[PDB]
Amino acid sequence: GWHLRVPTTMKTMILQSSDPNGPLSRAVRNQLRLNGVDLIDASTLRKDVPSLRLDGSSIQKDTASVFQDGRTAEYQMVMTVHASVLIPGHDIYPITTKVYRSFFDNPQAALAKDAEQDMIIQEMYDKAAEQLIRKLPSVQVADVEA
Amino acid sequence: GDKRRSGFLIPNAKYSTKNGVEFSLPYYWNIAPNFDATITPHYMNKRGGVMWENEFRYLTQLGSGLTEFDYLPSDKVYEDDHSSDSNSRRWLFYWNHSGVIDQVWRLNADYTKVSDPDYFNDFSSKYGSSTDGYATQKFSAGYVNQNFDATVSTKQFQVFDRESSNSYSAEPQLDVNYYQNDVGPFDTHLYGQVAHFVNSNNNMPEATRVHFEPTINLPLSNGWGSLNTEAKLLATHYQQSNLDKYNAANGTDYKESVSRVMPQFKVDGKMVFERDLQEGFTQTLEPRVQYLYVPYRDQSEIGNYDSTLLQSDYTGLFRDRTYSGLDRIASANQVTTGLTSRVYDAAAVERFNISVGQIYYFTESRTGDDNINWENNDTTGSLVWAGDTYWRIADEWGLRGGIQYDTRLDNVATGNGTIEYRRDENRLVQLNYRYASPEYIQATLPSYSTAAQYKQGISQVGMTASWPIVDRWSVVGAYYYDTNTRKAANQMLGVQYNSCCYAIRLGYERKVNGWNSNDNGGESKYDNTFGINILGTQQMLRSNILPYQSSL
Ligand SMILES: CCCCCCCCOCCOCCOCCOCCO
Ligand SMILES: CCCCCCCCOCCOCCOCCOCCO
Ligand SMILES: CCCCCCCCOCCOCCOCCOCCO
Repeated sequence: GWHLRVPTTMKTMILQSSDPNGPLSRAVRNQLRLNGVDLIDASTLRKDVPSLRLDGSSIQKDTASVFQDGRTAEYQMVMTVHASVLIPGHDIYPITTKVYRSFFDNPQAALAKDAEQDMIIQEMYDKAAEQLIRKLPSVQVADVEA
Repeated sequence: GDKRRSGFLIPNAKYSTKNGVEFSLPYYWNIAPNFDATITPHYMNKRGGVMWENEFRYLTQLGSGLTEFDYLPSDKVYEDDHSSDSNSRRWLFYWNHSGVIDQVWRLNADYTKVSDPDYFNDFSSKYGSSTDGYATQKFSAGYVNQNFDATVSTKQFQVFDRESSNSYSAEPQLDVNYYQNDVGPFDTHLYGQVAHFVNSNNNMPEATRVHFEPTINLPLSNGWGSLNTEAKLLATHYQQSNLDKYNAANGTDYKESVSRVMPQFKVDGKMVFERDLQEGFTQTLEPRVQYLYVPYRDQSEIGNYDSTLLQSDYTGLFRDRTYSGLDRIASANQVTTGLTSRVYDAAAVERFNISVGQIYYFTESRTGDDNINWENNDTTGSLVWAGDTYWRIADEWGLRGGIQYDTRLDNVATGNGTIEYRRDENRLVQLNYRYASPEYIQATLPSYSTAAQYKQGISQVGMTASWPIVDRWSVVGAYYYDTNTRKAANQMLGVQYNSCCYAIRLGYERKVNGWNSNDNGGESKYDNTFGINILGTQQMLRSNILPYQSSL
């Protein structure tokens, strides 16, 4: 009937970043480990193994909507993630991804809302990670004879 | 003193309704290559004085940080509105800090304190505006490395309301986490927390909560499917105090020592079916099923400190928590089912996405303190539905949306949609729309559904636009409109022109600021303001109370 479905070249891969223990780094490492991708350090000779560099990330929390009294009703956080796949000998390829989420505010339970803001952000860090790995197929096909 | 600097900055002028004419004359001081300061006299007309806005920035091995202190010795209008105390000084203090020392130590600070709740309503700045309902005061220091992390923090909040400023605070809060991935076929995950909750109101109860949560997870996957099981325990203990008065005021059965242990069983299966289309395009269809079981526990003797109802995104349907925090863990006997459909072009770029999901309840989700006034008493069945979508027709246009529906409300709970046309930084137009039903506000926010400011919910359209008319001139504007009241919430129009090296920038903004009592029911207060500022950057897009965010 209809056929059933990470490339073989990226079954072994390097993960490098200035903040290796950060939320984004651990999220990406966990997610790609779920896909069966083996992780090795750069201490190996490593000429055929591709690299996945995490350039940076930032969260921007702005007011999405406002009530009739001029107070925030719901915030919308946007996580921008910058990465780049490094294929040795075939130049680097940058990747960017966004995660848009939103939640209603409530100053009467501010602490609670903080616990929600920490819960969403974490989830976003995971979601972004997914959106980084699904774009690797688009980076593999970018390698064409020019 | 102040020398070895760059010099005076070019001043800027403003005319607003609450401050009158305003003249800011900044003065920059480059103390060192890694830290500097900025002193800004900011003269205000009808305020009757000069607010001194002080900024300082530093870059150290412990972290990068910024500190702000705005100070006005006396305010005339505020003295007219609040003439009880002769002291009329108004000020703001802000401190941001962030640093990762040796890739393990994490130092963070986000502190905001103001003199009165009506500060950000009158004085706008980068660190607050009229839309803020409370100021945050968080400190955090932790140690993080791969398999283990432990962070200690203190969280406080200054609520901007003279009648009801009751808000809890964690002083302090300890979060510990252990990980180990290859325990046979199981990935383990231990989580522990120790928190001490205190309130500004002494009549509210204090508590010391201890939480222990081990989580074992067995993930299996092949070529087409992925089945992941999970067992999680939730042990919690509460040492509460100061309960007699609160138990007298409200009909509650809070006790000093409360224990609660809950199991949790979750199973999550996922599949994927690829399907090839015309011209080398390739779509895919992924179904996902998840079963969740959590026994019921009577949590009526436990207080509420950091638990609030969550919103169900499409992925949020598969979440194993109804509330935040650890005070209200609802019972579960749920079956979530969902389906996603993506497409790709010849270059395998993800262009279009649709997600539709639902959850079916076998038994009702109880906590022991379920006083959420729903519109109807539907306890079981396919109650909650959700959906998301994203469309990219080319490199310029874009689209994204999402809607969450609930049968207990008999109306769509949440609904946002946004389309955007994005050439570059200077040329773009965006049209968005956000919606929240009165039933949603009534269910999630019991206190706001009574007042006329928040009763009818939200139905707000928005139009942002940055466009240059003449080849060298540039114009930008924004317009937000409320559908229920047929009134505008925020309007903006501004022009900018780079003559040679430094550009001139004129702007205008009108916004909802407050709510006017004593009327024929009630009306909204509006504030107008014009501004003149005299490198090539467009801060006008993010200068409104509803800043512009690119949706691609
Ligand atoms: C009341 C607060 C005063 C405390 C400030 C004392 C900070 C002293 O420790 C700073 C150590 O870091 C030295 C900064 O080195 C330059 C930064 O760039 C170095 C790149 O790693
Ligand atoms: C049937 C549902 C019951 C809920 C599951 C209870 C499981 C109790 O056993 C917990 C044991 O887990 C030990 C913690 O895992 C190790 C994490 O620490 C590793 C250190 O890096
Ligand atoms: C791995 C299961 C995937 C199949 C999806 C549907 C599962 C629905 O069956 C749930 C069985 O539990 C029924 C709950 O029974 C009512 C509660 O009382 C039983 C607790 O003792």
